[PDB]
Amino acid sequence: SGLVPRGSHMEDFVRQCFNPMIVELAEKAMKEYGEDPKIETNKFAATCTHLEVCFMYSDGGSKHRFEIIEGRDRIMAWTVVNSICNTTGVEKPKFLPDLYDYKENRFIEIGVTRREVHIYYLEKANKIKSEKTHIHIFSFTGEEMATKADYTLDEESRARIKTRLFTIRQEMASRSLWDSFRQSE
Ligand SMILES: COc1cc(CCNC(=O)c2nc(-c3ccccc3F)[nH]c(=O)c2O)ccn1
Ligand SMILES: [Mn+2]
Ligand SMILES: [Mn+2]
Repeated sequence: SGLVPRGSHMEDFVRQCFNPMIVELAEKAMKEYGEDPKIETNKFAATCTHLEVCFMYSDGGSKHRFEIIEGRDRIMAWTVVNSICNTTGVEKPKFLPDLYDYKENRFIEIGVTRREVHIYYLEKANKIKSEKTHIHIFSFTGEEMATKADYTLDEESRARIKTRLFTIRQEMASRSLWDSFRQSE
């Protein structure tokens, strides 16, 4: 119990802000990549936020529309990706995406930003390069930006995500945690 703390204000906020299972998946995703949520608390909240947005995103639309890639361990996620590619014929993406759209026949990369959605997508579009994987960026301010202006979901489903994102921002600010969270990206 030396360099590893017993608790943090951000960690306690993450646990009361997000559903317990979302917190567990974020802990597993971080520990799989050698990161401890008890110290890097800003990344802990961001992974939780990205997880919840991904699950809300898949909750929009029909029952069998989306195959959820995020939230699984790396090996299982790449296994499902291989099955989707070897079933639909879609090219294997270089980087692990977040979802697959059975309706649109494309993988989706979900992004949640604390800057303008313009820089983030411009980053993610240049990282994945492949103009076949769909990109959908959400901001804590309420904007969004998707590939070919195709926002996939209904307006109501996307507005729910933007509303939740702004609520997380307000809850952090009332705890004086937002500025360090914003400056961490
Ligand atoms: C540093 O890299 C990782 C990766 C993992 C597991 C897989 N995570 C992603 O693939 C994935 N990650 C992120 C994100 C990463 C760090 C901070 C805030 C984020 F929002 N955004 C995505 O959009 C996104 O898809 C856990 C911790 N750190
Ligand atoms: Mn991901
Ligand atoms: Mn993502």
